[PDB]
Amino acid sequence: KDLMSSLQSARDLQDMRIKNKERRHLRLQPGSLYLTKSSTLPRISLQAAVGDRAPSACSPKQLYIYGVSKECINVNSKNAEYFQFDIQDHFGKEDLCAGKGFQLADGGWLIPSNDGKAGKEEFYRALCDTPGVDPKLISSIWVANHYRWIVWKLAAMEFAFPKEFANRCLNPERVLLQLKYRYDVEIDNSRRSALKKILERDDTAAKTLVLCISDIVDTIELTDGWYAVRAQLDPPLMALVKSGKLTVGQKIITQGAELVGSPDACAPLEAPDSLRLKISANSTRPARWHSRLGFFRDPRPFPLPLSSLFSDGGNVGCVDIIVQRVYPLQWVEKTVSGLYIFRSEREEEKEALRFAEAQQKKLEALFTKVHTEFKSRTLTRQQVHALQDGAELYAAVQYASDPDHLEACFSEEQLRALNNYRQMLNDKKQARIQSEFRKALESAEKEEGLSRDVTTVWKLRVTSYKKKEKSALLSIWRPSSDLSSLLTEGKRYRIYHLAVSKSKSKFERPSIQLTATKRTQYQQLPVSSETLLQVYQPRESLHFSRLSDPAFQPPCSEVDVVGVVVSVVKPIGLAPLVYLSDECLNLLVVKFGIDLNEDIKPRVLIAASNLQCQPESTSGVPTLFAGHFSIFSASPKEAYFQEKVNNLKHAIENIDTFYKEAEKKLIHVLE
Amino acid sequence: PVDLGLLEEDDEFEEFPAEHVWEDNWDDDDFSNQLRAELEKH
Ligand SMILES: [Hg+2]
Ligand SMILES: [Hg+2]
Ligand SMILES: [Hg+2]
Ligand SMILES: [Hg+2]
Ligand SMILES: [Hg+2]
Repeated sequence: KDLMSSLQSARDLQDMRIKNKERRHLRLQPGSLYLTKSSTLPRISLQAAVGDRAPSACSPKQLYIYGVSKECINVNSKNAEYFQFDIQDHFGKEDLCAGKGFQLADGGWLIPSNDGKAGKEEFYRALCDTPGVDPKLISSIWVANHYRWIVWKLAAMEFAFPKEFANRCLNPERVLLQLKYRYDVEIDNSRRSALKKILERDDTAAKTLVLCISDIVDTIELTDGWYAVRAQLDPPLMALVKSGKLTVGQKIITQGAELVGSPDACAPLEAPDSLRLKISANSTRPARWHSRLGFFRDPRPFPLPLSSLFSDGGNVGCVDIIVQRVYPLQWVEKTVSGLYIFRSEREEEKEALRFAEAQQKKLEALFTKVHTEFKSRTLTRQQVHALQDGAELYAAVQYASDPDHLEACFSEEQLRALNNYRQMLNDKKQARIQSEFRKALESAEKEEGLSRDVTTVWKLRVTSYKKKEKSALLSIWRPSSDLSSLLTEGKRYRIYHLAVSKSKSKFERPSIQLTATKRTQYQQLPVSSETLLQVYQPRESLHFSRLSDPAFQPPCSEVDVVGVVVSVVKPIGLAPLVYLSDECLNLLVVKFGIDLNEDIKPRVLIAASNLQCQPESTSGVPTLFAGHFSIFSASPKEAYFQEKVNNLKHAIENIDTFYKEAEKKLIHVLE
Repeated sequence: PVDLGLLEEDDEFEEFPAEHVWEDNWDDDDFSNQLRAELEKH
């Protein structure tokens, strides 16, 4: 223990050295490890140094032959900021004959504490006694931090590869060896960690990171190994920690992460206990046991499978897909109340005239309606009575057989009763007018100013390039004429930054939805004919048969077909039907959810893209269904159709006679 | 003997990024055995 007095001696002298030392400016003196690594002398992948395989011992260790420890393994990434080296157990009693403190590697005295310890301050003390170090540029909170991570690392390097890292790891000489190391990496060659950059507002972009989970349970805290900040997981992560996947002490890899409560700079040490970072599930995927805390090489965001996307949070930073399908533009409308409405072009041009027409009549009807608001016993005892009340005095002059010839038969007070019920009538009219205007004019300015809320959308059916698939949907709002012609079916792109994968709808929860935001970019990558055919099934114009065999889900149910119309039918009560017959005199029906595209008159070559199967097939009376994404045509130029049509254009340019009629007989009987 | 002073250690960061790795679906070897979480397991 010592007579406990030879310690301040060692301390006042320790304290003096620093004293003088910081009283100046001097020449740098890179530490042991900094001058080593700093050169050539071949390095050694933290991997290679272990044959490649994470841990190699479990339970109570295969044994503590080589070298383990107690009060060292029973330690955490939240208490290493305290460890405390029992000065007594690492030098023994042979070096303890020295009550002037233990001199240490790199130059610089680490003086045990009265209490027999060697904690934070001790090292902060030494690290200041350390040659080539200016104690003005470091400080207790600085060493603190680092004394934490520089430990947990070593410690951890213990219960893990006991066979290659004895205790030749946690000695107080690799701690003061590293603390010096960091002071070289960061205070000398002034190289800044990943989070120190970010926090200090010098790279912020939360671009591809490799961090590590520390404290956890509303939010957790990640680290780059040097400094640490409190992240902000989204619901789906909130679940992966509450379930136990993000195991404090593991490496992940976020992408577009970001900051909240982040005014400007600040040194990660004076880190506002408010500010937080925002990891986002879809843009985070665990990283190997080894890696490299900090920013990562390929600055280019990493892709991944839709199959793996979630929905309670995050945008995907990148997705490597193939444009399976491509639908026609939709002219959506947001109803004054709630709910959104979808309309083809033909429909949002019909509706666009049906409105701006109606509600342009209302704008005049307000005025057409205000335009139509402009243009017995002796008459002597009588004239005296019907003179008192002015109200009846007026009356008595209007419904008067004779005009101003009667009011000249009374020139008294009762001629000032009429002329007082006269001018009160004007300031009654003049009131309505003035008001009746305004009242209207003001209700039209409340008319003419209301408009339909219409924007447009483009849906694409895409699938991850990486085998199998989960063809989800990509919606692109107000698609620039460019975008529109760049994306084509059966191609590859790497779309980056796609809308917060908003969940789909209609029945169950499989698959997901993609929307592109203003910061999405489309990079078209190539594909080999030879390796396309796995995922990408081109558009095919069925030979009509398929709809028969209980084995041909035919791509998400959509089919495109060709044929001739036998007869239209518009069932009283809405829900038209169109009977088409192909070349093998096969029949099916198209139920119309929209409006007949004109040309669909009985017996005409009709092509059609985008039709959905309906239940109960296998009955000669198939049942396709025309929705919003349906196209139709009397003269399709498209490929896949070209054949199957020349084919059906055959029995029309062949018999042409007993054909259409027989079909009629075919269909006529099935009824 | 592995000269630590030579070991390309875990936290030796690369400031200038512009001088396999991540696994697709979150939960499905290397993402199991973390050289740092175990001291948490015991
Ligand atoms: Hg070590
Ligand atoms: Hg900051
Ligand atoms: Hg499909
Ligand atoms: Hg045929
Ligand atoms: Hg079908």
